[PDB]
This record gives sequence, C-alpha cells and structure tokens, in this order.
Amino acid sequence: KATIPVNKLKKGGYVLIEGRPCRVVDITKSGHAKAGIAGTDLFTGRRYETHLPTSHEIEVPFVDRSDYGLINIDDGHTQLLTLDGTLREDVDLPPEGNEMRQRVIDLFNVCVNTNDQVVVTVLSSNGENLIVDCKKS
Repeated sequence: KATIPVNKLKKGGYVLIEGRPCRVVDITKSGHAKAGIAGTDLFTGRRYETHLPTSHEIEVPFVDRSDYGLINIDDGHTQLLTLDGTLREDVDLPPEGNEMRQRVIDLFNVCVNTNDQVVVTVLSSNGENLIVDCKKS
C-alpha cells in the first residue's frame, strides 16, 4: 500500500478514490485543515471525489502502460506477447461500445496473413486491464 501525503498531491498525480485509480484534476484546501480531491478514472473517464484531512495520506495505485504483440484473438480474448518474450492471456478485447474493439479486430485481420503484427497498448492496474491503443509493426 503506497501512499503520498495529501499535502504533496499535485494535479496529474495518481490516487485511489472509491477503489478506482484516478488522475488528480483538482485539489481544494481549507486551525481546520481539510482537503477535497477530484480525479478522472484512468479506465472509464468518470469523475470521482473525496475529502480527507490535509495532514493525512492517500493511496497511490500502481498503473502500468505497456506494449504487446497481438498473437491471436479468440472468443473475445487476446493472446499477447510481452516485449521480454512471454505470453499473457488475461487481456480481453475492449467491450462492445468502445470503438477500440473494432479497431483491434480489424487491424488484426489486416495483418493476419502478412509479415506485420499488431502492437496493442494495455493499461493495467490492480488486476484491471484495458487495450487503449493499437498500431501496426
């Protein structure tokens, strides 16, 4: 459990609010010493907000953004090759309604019989994984 003093928070830092990893977008401060923190959920874009004592600390989530080679897609699951040479099978395609789902399927199909490979960018935190970009390699 990594923490930062609330009084050391900056806009753009990462915090956990209601279990959600967020980028800080606004910090308000008040003998009384209380703070209001608003953030953007790194996966869904939703606004979250919390109020804690300024003296206190707040949890900072670990968030990874890495690139992988897309080996297969099957029943909505992906098989990915890390840049260090191992497979991961816990990343699904983005959900229906996220246009990235079609973008990844289509780029995979453009590449499947060619000497190019799709590279996906995956955002990961606390067991949640989302494909946030794709490009040709």
